[PDB]
Amino acid sequence: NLSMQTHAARMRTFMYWPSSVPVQPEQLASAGFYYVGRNDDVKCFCCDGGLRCWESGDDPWVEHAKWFPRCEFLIRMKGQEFVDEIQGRY
Ligand SMILES: CC[C@H](NC)C(=O)N[C@H](C(=O)N1C[C@@H]2Cc3ccccc3N2C[C@H]1C(=O)N[C@@H]1CCOc2ccccc21)C1CCCCC1
Ligand SMILES: [Zn+2]
Repeated sequence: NLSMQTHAARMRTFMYWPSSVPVQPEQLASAGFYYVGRNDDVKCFCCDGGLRCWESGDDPWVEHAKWFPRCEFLIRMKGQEFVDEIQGRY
């Protein structure tokens, strides 16, 4: 995942992303995720968190904060406040 530290490199992994998945590469790459080349499995370049089974309306940033709240990339991009709220702390 060192190769995956840039937005451009992440975007390139979605070459063979299945077109039927209802979440788009741009939103995934922007939230830190790259395609691992099987089904709809993606991983974060920073925290190595894996996500799959994307559904219509899923928001990669929200899912990042839901499952991997301590990710430093996530915190730097969205802030600890956003992460806390996703985690149900106000
Ligand atoms: C990504 C949005 C999606 N919306 C439905 C979603 O919530 N996906 C979950 C998801 O992607 N998860 C959830 C699991 C549960 C969990 C508990 C504690 C810490 C992390 C956790 N999750 C991570 C993630 C997941 O299953 N990742 C898998 C397992 C680890 O290995 C890989 C590697 C690549 C891609 C995915 C995963 C999903 C997994 C299977 C179907 C049910 C929910
Ligand atoms: Zn992460």
